[PDB]
Amino acid sequence: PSPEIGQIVKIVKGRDRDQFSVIIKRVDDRFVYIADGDKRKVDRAKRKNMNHLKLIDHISPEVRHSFEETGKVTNGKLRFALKKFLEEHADLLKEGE
Repeated sequence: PSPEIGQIVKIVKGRDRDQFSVIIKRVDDRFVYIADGDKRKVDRAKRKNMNHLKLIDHISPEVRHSFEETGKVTNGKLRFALKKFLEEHADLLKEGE
């Protein structure tokens, strides 16, 4: 599948390995930029090779809308997009420490 703006990823390799993030820009199917609005704010968005990310089947239409209409997204909107993902999977994640 082709990485999408607003799509959740799990980071496979990098500083924030094993954390969740959001794709906010796509160069192509090989390189994207990620940010989570928290550990990595939009002003520090990071170019990633897709080999170092796992695409998750969750896409935020609100993040996509913000980019489509204005070319940017707020940190808080990214945090909320990730929160909705976490809510859906809370029972999978609740034993995390």
